[PDB]
Amino acid sequence: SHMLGLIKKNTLLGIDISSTSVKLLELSRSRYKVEAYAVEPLPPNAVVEKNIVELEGVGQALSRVLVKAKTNLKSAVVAVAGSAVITKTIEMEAGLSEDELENQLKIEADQYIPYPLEEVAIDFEVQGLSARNPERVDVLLAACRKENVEVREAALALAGLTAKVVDVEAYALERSYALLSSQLGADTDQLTVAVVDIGATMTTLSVLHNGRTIYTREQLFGGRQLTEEIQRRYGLSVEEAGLAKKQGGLPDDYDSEVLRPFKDAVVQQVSRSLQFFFAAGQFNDVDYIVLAGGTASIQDLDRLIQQKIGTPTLVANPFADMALNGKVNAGALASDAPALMIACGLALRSFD
Amino acid sequence: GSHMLGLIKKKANTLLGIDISSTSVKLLELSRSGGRYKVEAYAVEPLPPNAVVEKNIVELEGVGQALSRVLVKAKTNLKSAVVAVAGSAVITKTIEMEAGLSEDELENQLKIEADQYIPYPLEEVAIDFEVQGLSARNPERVDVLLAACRKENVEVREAALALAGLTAKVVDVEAYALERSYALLSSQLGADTDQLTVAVVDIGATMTTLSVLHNGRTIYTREQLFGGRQLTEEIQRRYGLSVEEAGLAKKQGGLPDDYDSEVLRPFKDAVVQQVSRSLQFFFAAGQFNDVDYIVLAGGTASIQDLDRLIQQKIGTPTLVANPFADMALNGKVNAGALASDAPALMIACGLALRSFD
Ligand SMILES: Nc1ncnc2c1ncn2[C@@H]1O[C@H](COP(=O)(O)OP(=O)(O)NP(=O)(O)O)[C@@H](O)[C@H]1O
Ligand SMILES: Nc1ncnc2c1ncn2[C@@H]1O[C@H](COP(=O)(O)OP(=O)(O)NP(=O)(O)O)[C@@H](O)[C@H]1O
Ligand SMILES: [Mg+2]
Ligand SMILES: [Mg+2]
Repeated sequence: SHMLGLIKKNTLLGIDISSTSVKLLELSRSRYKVEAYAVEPLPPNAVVEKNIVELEGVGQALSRVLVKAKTNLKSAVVAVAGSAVITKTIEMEAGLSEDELENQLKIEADQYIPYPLEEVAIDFEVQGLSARNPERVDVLLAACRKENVEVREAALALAGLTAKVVDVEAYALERSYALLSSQLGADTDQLTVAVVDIGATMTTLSVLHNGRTIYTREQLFGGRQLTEEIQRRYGLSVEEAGLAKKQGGLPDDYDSEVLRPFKDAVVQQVSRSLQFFFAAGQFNDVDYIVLAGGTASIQDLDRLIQQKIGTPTLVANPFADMALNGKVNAGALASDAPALMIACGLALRSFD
Repeated sequence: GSHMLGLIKKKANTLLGIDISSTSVKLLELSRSGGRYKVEAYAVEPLPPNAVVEKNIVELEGVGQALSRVLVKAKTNLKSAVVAVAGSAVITKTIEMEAGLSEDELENQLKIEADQYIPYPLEEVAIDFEVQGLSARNPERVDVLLAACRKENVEVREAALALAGLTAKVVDVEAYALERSYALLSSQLGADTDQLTVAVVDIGATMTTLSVLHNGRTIYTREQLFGGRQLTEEIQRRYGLSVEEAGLAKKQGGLPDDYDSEVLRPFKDAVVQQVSRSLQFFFAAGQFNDVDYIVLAGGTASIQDLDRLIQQKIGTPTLVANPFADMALNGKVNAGALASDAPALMIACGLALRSFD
């Protein structure tokens, strides 16, 4: 049987399918090491909200991120939104094997989960015997619609990839966030930290106390508001405008007429997100603010946010202590670091 | 399977590192938070004599209780553990098999055809394998790495763990565990473990093991019936002490003055002579003509200023193994006792380090 470990000699790809891009990350373990990484832009309306709509379009883009990454791995960990997952702890009969529970859960899930039985993808974990009654066990349940799973399974299939693990995004963030312990000066158990993930069309506040998420809020603020003022003012395309953010080269009036106002729009948004959280719970302050997402790469945006809020702020970098494959561009990776938090957390799932 | 789902927050649970040897049983529990490790629990429970002869468990009930007793001394709630068999118990061989066969299909055939590729009889073999890839000689066949041992070596350790309420999730090999713990010595060695070529000398009670480690991998292994019991036996005889008495005075001291010149010094030289021959055996065997470092392991490596002697007499930089140098410690863990037992826990640590690789 599989008690044997006579041979010392598995890693999975971290694939984050977003609305504007597909991100791939490969990790190894000894100390961690980045074997490969790539980001491939998506066609518009290919992924609306957190749902894949144009099936074949995502597949092609998924196929293109593989060649750009240039890897031989073919299994991957993908993530669904936490909004699609229902988590609850129920009581079931004791003395049942995991196979028996799984079967009964295929039969009787509709009673515990709001989704219609046909459409339920359920996951469970026996916590242990109920303290009250030795006849019953406490069973943790996490379920989502099979639609969320199958569409990602099919989308990965178009690139010859297989979904080894269907993870949840909030959990993957926690895993990669734990790698930030070095940069904060204490292990994350000590701290309550507000992670601000500033994407292209969405900004997310995630408060993590001792490593576990207590708060999540989302707003329609993002980096696309920055691009579209670049497109508009300078007559550049979506592709051209995006590079000008990284590469620069925009005329002198860029800072004062476009970038500085957007920074203020970021600061005001981060400020508003934090105020929503304070008035919604027991917490009166946060220890740190961690900027994540592509828009977090804006020069000295961390310093400005630190000023206007008064809370310690840093740009997320899960690859700070990691080693790098020679074929991985160290400069490119550093600039895309705060956008790879989710992709990093999915890749960290491989070692469990 | 149908569960391709990772919707529930995995525990990512660790395992106990249990090193069952001929004279003692050692336990170690590890965790990690940042880049720094932490010793959650550890205890050592001595074994009855003739309970484990050579690398074989002989008294099943006797081993289990000492195993069960260590748990309590360590005071841990973990019930799953990693145990290790000796590399001398493992046959390693690379064979060619039909291509296009699944992992499941190959294992089924390997259970029947085990006898053909392995020295052991069909009924008494525990076989492990890994597909490497297409064979170079013939692209129609695949290379499969085999590692196998006698089923008895595994089963008695599983049953012995069961009697203490423990489960052997992983049956490891002692040499691999040594490699994992040896990596932690990067700080003390003044160089990365990936670069250096190091001869690790594990001086036990009844067994001495030489392991040459180049870039992290084992290339050489030689064993001798030389050990620290030779020192303990001389203490028993000359001063009328018991095995327990002799062992305690070995560490704590307080014996009469003639002990150094007539007992301790001759044994020290006997240690140096032993290490000398092993390295000479190794240089006159393989391609290597010299090594960068010598790492002393086993409780006998705790002998005061023994490290300098071996270092001076051989002419190679030498260090006493301590895998808990950079590690953090649980409050319930004796920081002083661990230090004195540090070099003896190389194998037990590597068994616990199995979870973090
Ligand atoms: N160096 C940079 N400076 C400023 N902005 C950048 C930089 N690099 C990337 N961006 C912006 O970062 C955004 C992409 O962030 P990313 O986190 O990948 O979004 P997303 O989470 O994939 N999409 P969504 O969450 O659906 O809105 C793009 O709009 C870019 O404009
Ligand atoms: N302070 C000390 N100084 C010198 N020797 C010591 C000291 N403390 C313990 N020892 C001895 O170091 C020896 C090493 O023990 P250890 O290597 O754990 O035994 P073992 O390897 O389990 N048995 P074997 O399989 O025969 O090697 C023990 O026999 C102790 O007698
Ligand atoms: Mg995002
Ligand atoms: Mg030993």
